Amino acid sequence: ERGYSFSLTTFSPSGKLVQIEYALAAVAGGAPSVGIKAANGVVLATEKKQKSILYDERSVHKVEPITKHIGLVYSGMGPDYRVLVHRARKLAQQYYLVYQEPIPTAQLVQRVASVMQEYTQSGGVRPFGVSLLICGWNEGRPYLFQSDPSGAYFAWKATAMGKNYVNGKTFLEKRYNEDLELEDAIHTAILTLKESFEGQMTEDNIEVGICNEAGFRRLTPTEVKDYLAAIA
Amino acid sequence: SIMSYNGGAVMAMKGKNCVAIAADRRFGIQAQMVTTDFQKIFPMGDRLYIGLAGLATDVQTVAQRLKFRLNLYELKEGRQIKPYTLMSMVANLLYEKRFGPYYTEPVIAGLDPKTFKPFICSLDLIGCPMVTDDFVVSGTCAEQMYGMCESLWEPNMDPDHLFETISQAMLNAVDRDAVSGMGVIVHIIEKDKITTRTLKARMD
Amino acid sequence: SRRYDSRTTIFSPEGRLYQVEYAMEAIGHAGTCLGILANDGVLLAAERRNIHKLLDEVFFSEKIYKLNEDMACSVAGITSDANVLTNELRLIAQRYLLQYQEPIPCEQLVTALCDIKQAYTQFGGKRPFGVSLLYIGWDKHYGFQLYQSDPSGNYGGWKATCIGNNSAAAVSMLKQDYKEGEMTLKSALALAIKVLNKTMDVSKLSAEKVEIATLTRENGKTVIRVLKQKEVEQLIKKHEEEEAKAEREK
Amino acid sequence: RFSPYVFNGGTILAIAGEDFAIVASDTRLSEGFSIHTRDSPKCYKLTDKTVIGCSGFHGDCLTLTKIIEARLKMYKHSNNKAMTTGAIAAMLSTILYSRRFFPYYVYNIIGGLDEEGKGAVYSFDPVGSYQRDSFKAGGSASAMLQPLLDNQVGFKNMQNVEHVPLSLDRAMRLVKDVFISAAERDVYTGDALRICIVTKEGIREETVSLRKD
Amino acid sequence: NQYDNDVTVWSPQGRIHQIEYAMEAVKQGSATVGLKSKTHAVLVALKRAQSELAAHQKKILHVDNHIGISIAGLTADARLLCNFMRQECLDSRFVFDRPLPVSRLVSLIGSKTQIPTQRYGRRPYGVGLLIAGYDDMGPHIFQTCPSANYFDCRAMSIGARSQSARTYLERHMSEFMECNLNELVKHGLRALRETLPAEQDLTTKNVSIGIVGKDLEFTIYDDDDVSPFLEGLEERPQ
Amino acid sequence: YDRGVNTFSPEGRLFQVEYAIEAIKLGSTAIGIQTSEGVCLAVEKRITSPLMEPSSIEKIVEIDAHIGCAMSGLIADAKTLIDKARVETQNHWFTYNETMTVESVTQAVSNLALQFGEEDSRPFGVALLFGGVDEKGPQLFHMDPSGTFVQCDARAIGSASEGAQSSLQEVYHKSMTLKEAIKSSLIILKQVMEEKLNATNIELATVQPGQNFHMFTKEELEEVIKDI
Amino acid sequence: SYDRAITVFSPDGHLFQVEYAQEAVKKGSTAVGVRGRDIVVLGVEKKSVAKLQDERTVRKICALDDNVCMAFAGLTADARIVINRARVECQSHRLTVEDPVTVEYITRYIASLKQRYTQSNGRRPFGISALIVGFDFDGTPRLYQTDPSGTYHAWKANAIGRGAKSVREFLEKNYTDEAIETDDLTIKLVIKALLEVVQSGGKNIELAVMRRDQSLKILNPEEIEKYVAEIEKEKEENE
Amino acid sequence: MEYLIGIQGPDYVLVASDRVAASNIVQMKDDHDKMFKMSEKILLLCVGEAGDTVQFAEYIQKNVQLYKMRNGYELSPTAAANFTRRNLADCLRSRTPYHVNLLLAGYDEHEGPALYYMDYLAALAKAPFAAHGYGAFLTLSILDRYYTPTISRERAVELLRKCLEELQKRFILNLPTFSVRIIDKNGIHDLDNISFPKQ
Amino acid sequence: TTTLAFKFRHGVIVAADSRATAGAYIASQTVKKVIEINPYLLGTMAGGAADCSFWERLLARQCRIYELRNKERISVAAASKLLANMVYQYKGMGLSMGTMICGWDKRGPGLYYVDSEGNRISGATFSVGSGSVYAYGVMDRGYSYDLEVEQAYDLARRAIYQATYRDAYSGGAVNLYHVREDGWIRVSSDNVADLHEKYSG
Repeated sequence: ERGYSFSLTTFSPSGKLVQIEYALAAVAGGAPSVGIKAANGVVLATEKKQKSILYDERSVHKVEPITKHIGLVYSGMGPDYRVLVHRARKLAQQYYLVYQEPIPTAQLVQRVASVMQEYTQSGGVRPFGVSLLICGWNEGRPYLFQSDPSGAYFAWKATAMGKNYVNGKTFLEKRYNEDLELEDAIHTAILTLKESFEGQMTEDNIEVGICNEAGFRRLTPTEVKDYLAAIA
Repeated sequence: SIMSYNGGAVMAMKGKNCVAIAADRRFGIQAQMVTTDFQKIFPMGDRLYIGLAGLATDVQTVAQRLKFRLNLYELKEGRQIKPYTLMSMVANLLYEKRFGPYYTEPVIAGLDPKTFKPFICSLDLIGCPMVTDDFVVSGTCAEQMYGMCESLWEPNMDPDHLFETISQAMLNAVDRDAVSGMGVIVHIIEKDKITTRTLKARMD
Repeated sequence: SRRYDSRTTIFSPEGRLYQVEYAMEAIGHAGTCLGILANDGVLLAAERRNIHKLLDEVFFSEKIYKLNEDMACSVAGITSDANVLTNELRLIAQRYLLQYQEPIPCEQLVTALCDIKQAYTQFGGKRPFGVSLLYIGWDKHYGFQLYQSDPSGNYGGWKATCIGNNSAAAVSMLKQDYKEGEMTLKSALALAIKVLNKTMDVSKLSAEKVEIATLTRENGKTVIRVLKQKEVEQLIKKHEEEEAKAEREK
Repeated sequence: RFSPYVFNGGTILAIAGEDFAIVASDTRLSEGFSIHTRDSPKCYKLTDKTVIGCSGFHGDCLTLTKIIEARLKMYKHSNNKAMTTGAIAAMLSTILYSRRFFPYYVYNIIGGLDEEGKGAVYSFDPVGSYQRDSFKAGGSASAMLQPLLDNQVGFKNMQNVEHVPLSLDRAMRLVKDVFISAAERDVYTGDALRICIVTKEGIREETVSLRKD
Repeated sequence: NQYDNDVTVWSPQGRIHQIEYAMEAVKQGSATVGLKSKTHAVLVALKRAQSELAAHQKKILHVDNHIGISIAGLTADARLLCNFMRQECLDSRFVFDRPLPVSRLVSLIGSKTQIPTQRYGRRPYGVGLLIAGYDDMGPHIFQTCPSANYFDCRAMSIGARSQSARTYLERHMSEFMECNLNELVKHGLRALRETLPAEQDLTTKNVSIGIVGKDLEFTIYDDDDVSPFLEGLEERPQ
Repeated sequence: YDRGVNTFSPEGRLFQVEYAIEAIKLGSTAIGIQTSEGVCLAVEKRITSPLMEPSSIEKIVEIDAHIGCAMSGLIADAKTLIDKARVETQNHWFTYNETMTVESVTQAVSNLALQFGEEDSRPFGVALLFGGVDEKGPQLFHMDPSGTFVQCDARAIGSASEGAQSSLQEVYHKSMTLKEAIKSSLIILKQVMEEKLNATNIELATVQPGQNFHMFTKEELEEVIKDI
Repeated sequence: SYDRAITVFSPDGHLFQVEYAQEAVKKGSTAVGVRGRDIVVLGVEKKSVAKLQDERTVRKICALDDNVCMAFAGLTADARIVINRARVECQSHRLTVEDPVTVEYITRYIASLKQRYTQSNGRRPFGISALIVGFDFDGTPRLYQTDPSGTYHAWKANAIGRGAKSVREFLEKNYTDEAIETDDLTIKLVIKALLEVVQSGGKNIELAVMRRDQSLKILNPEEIEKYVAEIEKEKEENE
Repeated sequence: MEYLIGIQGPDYVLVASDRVAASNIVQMKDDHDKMFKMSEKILLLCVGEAGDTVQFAEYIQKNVQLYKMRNGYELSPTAAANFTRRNLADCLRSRTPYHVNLLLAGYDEHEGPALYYMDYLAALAKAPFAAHGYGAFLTLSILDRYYTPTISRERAVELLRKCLEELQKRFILNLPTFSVRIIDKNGIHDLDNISFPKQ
Repeated sequence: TTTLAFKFRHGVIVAADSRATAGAYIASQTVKKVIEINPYLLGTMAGGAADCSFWERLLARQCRIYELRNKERISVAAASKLLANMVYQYKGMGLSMGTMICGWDKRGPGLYYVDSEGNRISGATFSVGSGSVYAYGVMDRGYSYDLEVEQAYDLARRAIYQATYRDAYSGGAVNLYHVREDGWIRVSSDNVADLHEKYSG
C-alpha cells in the first residue's frame, strides 16, 4: 500500500452512519438462527441448507467451539465469519498464557467487539457483515451474548437472527418463559427453526450445539435425528 | 551479593482457617541502617496481602507495577481477584524481564474471596511459582527460618497459637541474622477481621 | 485514490466547521442524562433506551462506568465508540497513579480526554467521536465536581446539566427549581424524579426505564453507590404522593 | 586477533619559502622487517598550487587521498572556482575528526602557495588539529630532522648570526643533506628522494638517489 | 479528457497523454545543436534573456572532464538530474578509478526517469538532455526525452523551431567526418541561424560552445572567447 | 475544480507554479541596483494603521555580514527561506574558513525552491533579491518560486514591477556611482507608490566593499528626502 | 499517515484556508490590550455567564511563564493545544540558556508552529489569534499578536474578536500619551474602550493588569464597579 | 565526599550544606551552592557524579514548574518525591546509568513538614533526620544522641552547632563554610552562612 | 600546558603558554592555545587539542546564528551552558576538554569553567593545565580585586613564568589577552627566555 489510511465511513448530514446500516441489511438476509438460555445451559441452533444434493455436510461447520466451555454461531456471510473466529481463538490464548485460567464469556465480548468496533473506524476497509451469538457456562450461571457489525453487544434470554427474525422474536416471547430445562429449550429451538425452514427437516438441515456446566458440547447428527422425533 | 545489599526477611504461615504473614522493619545499606519503618507488606484487596524482600529498588518498583495491573483487572471485571490469579499475574511480570531481572522474591498470602480457604505461595526472581500448605519464607536469612518452621508448625492451629508460633519463628531467626532486625510487624488475618501487631525485638 | 476522500478536515465556506456540527446532532437523539450537585454528594440520572423484556440485565452495571475509585461517567452517543474512550480514560487515570502515587484530580483527567478528541478533528480526516459524556468526582482541592464533554474537545464546569434533546426543556426546569447550596440528598433526588417525570414522555415513570447512581463521601472511602430497584419505586411513590398533595390547592 | 593497524614508514618534509614551497619524501614502502617496494612516493599534486604528503598506515593513505580528490570536484561544480590552500586545510580537519572514535593513522602535511604567492605549510595530527608553520617534518624520521632546521632555517641558539631569508637554491641543498643523514640512522628511509617544488609558475619534480641498504 | 489526468491511466487509444504533454514542454526551450566528427564532439547552444538588464540564462554545463551536457525545458528537472549526473561520475571514479563510458551512464538515466513515469503522483521529468563525451572508442552524441528513449545519434537539435535546424544537417552530414574543429564548429552555428528571426543572429551575448576532444578536456566558452569563432561568416541570403 | 498539484498543462507548461508567480503581484514593491561602487536597495513598507509599530515590519533582512535580502510576497513563507540561508552560510565558514559567495548562497536556497510533494507540500510564494559584495565585486541576483535563478544589474519586483522596470531602463547605465543610484531609485519609488514619501514608508540598505556592512539607521533617511 | 494536501493555491493567487479560518477569529469574543511605560493592561469582554454556573474554568487569560500573559480569540479547543505547547517550550528554554524567555522569542515559536501547521499535509489550520504581553529584562513593556497564517506582529494597542475594527477605530482617534501617563487612567482608558464594545454593563468586563514586577493580578469585581463609576463621573463633565 | 544534613522539626525543616566545589587536590570554588528551589515550599540539594548532579536537578526543576504552570497549584512534597524516584528507577536499567544521592525537604499546607531520602539505586525513605557523604559516619551518633521529636528551632541550630564542631575535629577534609536554609509555613527562609574562621 | 584567567575591576586577564608535547617529545613551541571565538568572547585549550579546537569552533557556530535571529549578542552564561550540553552527550567515551569561557556581558564580566566531566562553575580566579597548581599559589598571593592595569599584566605574566620554570610540559612563550567592556584586546606575547633575564635581577 501507500499510506492512505482514510476511513471510508463518515457521518450523514442527518447524523447517522450509512455503511453500518447497510451492513446490517446483509445480516438480515443471512441464514436464520436462534439461541436460548434456560437455567442450566445454553442451546444454539442454526439452519444449514445445502443448495444441492452434491454438497458434503461433514466438512463445513456452523456451531464452532472457542474454548472447552465457549461456543459461537453467526448469521451473516460465510467467509467473514472465519476471520474473527481465528482472531478470537488466538485472543482466548493470551488470557490463558497470562492468567492461567479459562477466560470468562463476558471477557471475550469486551475484546471481540473492540476488534470489531475499531475495524469500522479504521481506514480503507468496510465493516463486517456478521452478527454473532456467544454462549458459555462460566461460574455456574450460563451466559448468552449477541454482538453485531455496529460494534455493540447485548445480553439476551432468548433471541433470533437471520431471516424472519422478527417473526421468531414474537414466537419466543409467547412460547418461552422464565425457566425451562436444557431438553425443553432444544424442543422450542427447533420449533422456532421449523417456523421458517423448508419442508423436510433432517439431521443435515439443522445443526445444534449446547453448553453444560460439564462443558461446551456439539451434537452429532445421530442424536439430532433422535431428537427429531416429536418434531418442532 | 545483590540480594544482601539491603537484606530483609518475609515469612508467611498457613493456619487452620486463618493465615499469618510477617516481616522485619530495618532499612539499611550493607552495614548502616537508615530507618525502621520501611514497608515490605502491601495490601492487594481485602483478606489478601503480599510481601516483598530483596533489593529495595525492586521492592518499591514491582509493588507499584503490580498495583498498576491490579486496578485495571478489578475494573474490567466486577469481581475481586482470586489468589491463583494473582500468582499467575506476578509470574508474568517477573518473566518479562527475563534477562534484566528484578532482584526480589515475592510472598503471597490470602484467603478465598468466597470461602475461608487460605493460600500461600512464593516465587523465584525469574518467576517460578511454588505453592505449599504450611509455610513459605524469603530473604537473606532463609536457612534460619527453615529451622524454625520445620520444628514449630502444626497442622490445625487456632489463631492464638498461630500468632505465638510465627512470633517465636521470627524473633529467633532474625536475631541470628546480622543485617536484618530492628522490629517485626505481624499481620494475622481471618474471615471477619484483620489484626496487625508489632513485636518487641532487640534493637541492636 | 483522490476522488474517494471525504474531506472531513476543511472548514465550511461560511467560515466554520462542517463535520462536527453533523456529529453533535447525533447526541441529542438516543439518550437522556443529567447530574446535579449542590452539597456533599452528587447524583446521575440515566434512561433505558432499549427496555425490551427479553434482555438479561446481568451486567449489574450500566452507562454509569466506574472508571476510578473516585470518579465515574455517564455517556450518550454511539455505544461502542464510548468503549474505546472508557478503556482509554481508565488507563490515563491509572498511569498518573503509577507516576506520582497520588489519585488523579478530576480537572486534568478531563483535559487528557479532550486533547484526544480534538486530535481527530485537527488532522487526518479520521471520523471524529460522536460522543458526549458527563463527569462526577471528589478531589482534595474542590470536593464534588461536574463536567460536560463535547465531541469538539470542549468542556466546562457545571452544577446542573443536560445531554438529550428531550432534556433541552429540562434546562428550563433546572433554571426554575435550582437552589444555592441546599442539597439535602432527598431534595436533590426528588428534583431528579420531578425532571424525568415531565421530560421523559413515557408515562408514570416506570422504575425499570430509569437508573440513578450517586457518589457520597465516606471517612476516606468515597463510596460510589448504584442504588437498587426497590428504593427507586418508593421514590416514585413519594413523588406521586407529592403530586396528589400539591393539587389540593386547585 | 585481527588488529586493524600496522606501521609502514616514510618521512615527509615541507619548507615554506618566501614565494615557493618544497615538499620532499622518500619512496620506501616497508612492513615489519621486509621491503614491499622501493618506488612509492608520498607526493600528491592536488591543485596547481597545493601538494599533500601522507605517511603512516598506507591503507588509510590511499583512502584519504581519494576522498579529498572527490571533494575538490564537488567544490568546483558548486562554486565555479578552485579551493585555496587554507580552505583545504580547514576542510581536512573536519574529515579527520569525522572518524574521531575510529581514527585514521596518518600524519599529514599540506604545503603550497597562498592567495598572495607566499609559502604556507600546514601540519596535522591523526585527530584533526592543525596550525600554520614555516617548516615541519613528519613520519618515522621526524625527530632527526626537526632540530636541525631549527638551527639552519630557524637560526636558533646562535650568537651574532644574521637573519637572511632562505633562497631557493640554498633550500635545495638543505633538503638534499638532511635525507642523507636521515638514511644513515633510520632504517625506514629509502632510496629515491622525490622533491616537488611549487612556484608561481607550476610544479617541478626531482628525484635524488640515496643508499640502498 | 477525463482519462488525460494521471500518468497511470492508459488511453482507450493506447497513448498516455501526460508524456505527450511533457514533449511540448521541451519544445518551449531555446534551441541547441550538437554534432561530432571522427575525433571531436561539439555542441552549440543558444541563450535567451528575460529582459535587457537581466543576464542570459546559461545552457551548457560541465559534468566531468569528458562529459558535458546541454539542456532544454524546465530548470528544476535540470539541476535534479545534474546532481544525479555528477554523482554517478565520481562514484566509478572512486570505485574503479576510471571514467565512465558515455553509453552505460545514459542507461542509468533511463532507469532513473522510468519510475516517475509509472507510479502515481509523480510527474515525468520535462528535460531535453543532449549529451557529448568520450568513452574509449571515440565521440558520442546522445539525446533523451521525457519518455526515456535515448538515441545514439550523430547530429540532432531539440527546442523551439528545431524543425529548420534538422533540415540543414542531412544536406551536410557527409562533411561532418573529415573536417577539423575550425570549420566543424562553424558548420554547427550555421545551423542555429535558421532557428531565428531574420534580423539577429549571434551577437556575443546569446551563444555558447562546448568542445570535448582527444587531447582536450571539455571546455565551455561564453561571449568573449567565442568571438574568435564568430569571425569568417557569410550573412543570411534573401 | 480540484486537479493535480504535479500535472503539466495541456498546452504544456504547469498548473500551480504559474499561479505562484501571480501571488507575487499582490506584494509590496522593491528596488535593488548593482553599482560598481556597491549595492543599494529599497523597499516600501505599506503601513496600514498608525497604531501599528513600524519597525516590526521588515523587508531587508541580513543573511551574512556582507549579504542582504529583499522579499515580496507571503511573509512567513519567506521566513523559512531566511533561516535556512543563514545556517548554510555558517556551515560553509565552519567547514572551510571562508565566506560563501553571493551566487553560491542562492544555489543552496533554490534547491528546495521546488522540492514540494507528498513523500521525501505546496510551492513557495515569495520572490527574493540578494545583494552582496564578494571577491567578484558587488553582485545582485534575483530568484522566484519557480527556482529560475539569474543575475540582474538592477531588478525591481513587486506590485508595480512592470512600470518600475520600464522607467529603470531609461535612467540606468554602467558607469553609475553610489549616491547617484540611491536618489534615482526613490524617484522611481514615489512615482509608483500612492502615499507621501516620509521617514516611515520606505527603508534603504547599502552594502559597499569599503563600508562592509549595510547600515541604514533612520534620520539618514530624512537627510536624503530633504536633498530631493 | 495521511498524504493529502489541504491548502493549495487559487486561480486569483490566494490561499483558501488561511482567509477562510480568519472568520472564525471574527466570530469570537473581543479582548483588547494596551501598554504603558510601567504597567501593561489587557481586558477580555463578553463574559456571558449563565448566572448559576462555574466561572474559574472558562478563563480566557492565562500565562506561559511569570513574565508572559495570554489572551486569544477564536474557538476554545485550539487555544488549549497552543498554550500547553508553549508552556513546555518556554520552560525548556530555561533548561537551556538560563535567562527568562524574552517575549519576542515565544511569539516566533508560536508563529513558526502555526505556519508549518498550514504548510503540511492533511492538517487543518488553527482558528485562533493570540495576544502576547510581557515586560522582559531591562523592564521594557511590549506586546505582540499572532494570526492564523502565523505572522508575529508588534503593536501598541490591539482589538480582536467580533467588533475588532470598531474598537480599533475608537483607539484610532485616541493616540494620546496623556492616557499612558497615569496607570489608573490607562485602566480607565481600556474600560472606556471596552464600554464601546457590546453591552458592557460592568459585569461582562474581566480585566487584568501586570505591573512588570509581579505576576498577573486580576482586579476584583468592586474596582470594576469603582472604575465604571468614575468613568460615568468623567462623562458627566460634557456640559 | 561532601556533606549534607537533614534535621526535621515539628513544623519546620532545617537543612544545611557545604560550599566547597572540589577538584583533583585543590579547591577551585569555595562558595558553591548545592541547593535548588523547586517551588515555594520544596528544596533540593544534590550529591553525586560531577556531571550528573547539575542536569537532574535541572530536569526535575522544570517538570515540577510545568505542574504549577498548567494546573495552577503546587505539588505536594510527597508527590514531588515520588516523581523523582520514578525517573531514576526507569533510566537505571539503561546505557546511561544515573548516579546522584539526594532526598527532598518540603512543607505541605495539609501534612506539614516532611523529609525523604534517596540512594543512587532510587530507594525512598521517610526519615526524621538524614545525611549523606562521609560525614554521616561521624554525625549520625550525635544527632541520634541529642534528639527530641518536640525540639525547638533555637535548640536545632544549637544542635547543628554540635553536629558541625565534630566535623572540623576528626576529618581529613577542609569544609570551612556551610550554608543553611529553613522552611516553615511562610516558605523558604535563608539563615546566615555558618563558617569557621582560620586565624 | 598552563592557562589562567581572573577577573577584577577592569575586566578579565587571560594568559597561557604555547608548548604542545607528545609523550616526551615536543611537537611545537608556537601553539596558540587561547582560541578566539568572537570579538567579545574568548576560549582556552586544555588536554585534547583537537577536542578543544573542534567544539569551541562548533560553539561559535551557534552563537553567530543566535545573534542573527535575536539581533543581540549572546551572554556569557549562555555560551557556557550550550557547551556543557554538547560535551555531556559523549560522556564516558573519552573526551579531554577542560576549557574556560571569558567575555563581557550585560551583567558585567563573565568567567566560567567547563570540563569534559560536565562541570560548569562560575568564579573569580581559575588555572587549568598540568602545571596549573604552580599557578594557583603565586597568583593568590598577589591577587586583589582592586588592581591596576599595569599591575594585573605583571602578575599574570610572572605567574605563567613560575609555572613553566617548575613544570616540564609547560613552556614556550607567554600570550596575554585583556577582555574589556567593548571587547577583548591582545596585550603582548613574550618569550620565556627573555623573561628569565628580566626576573633574574
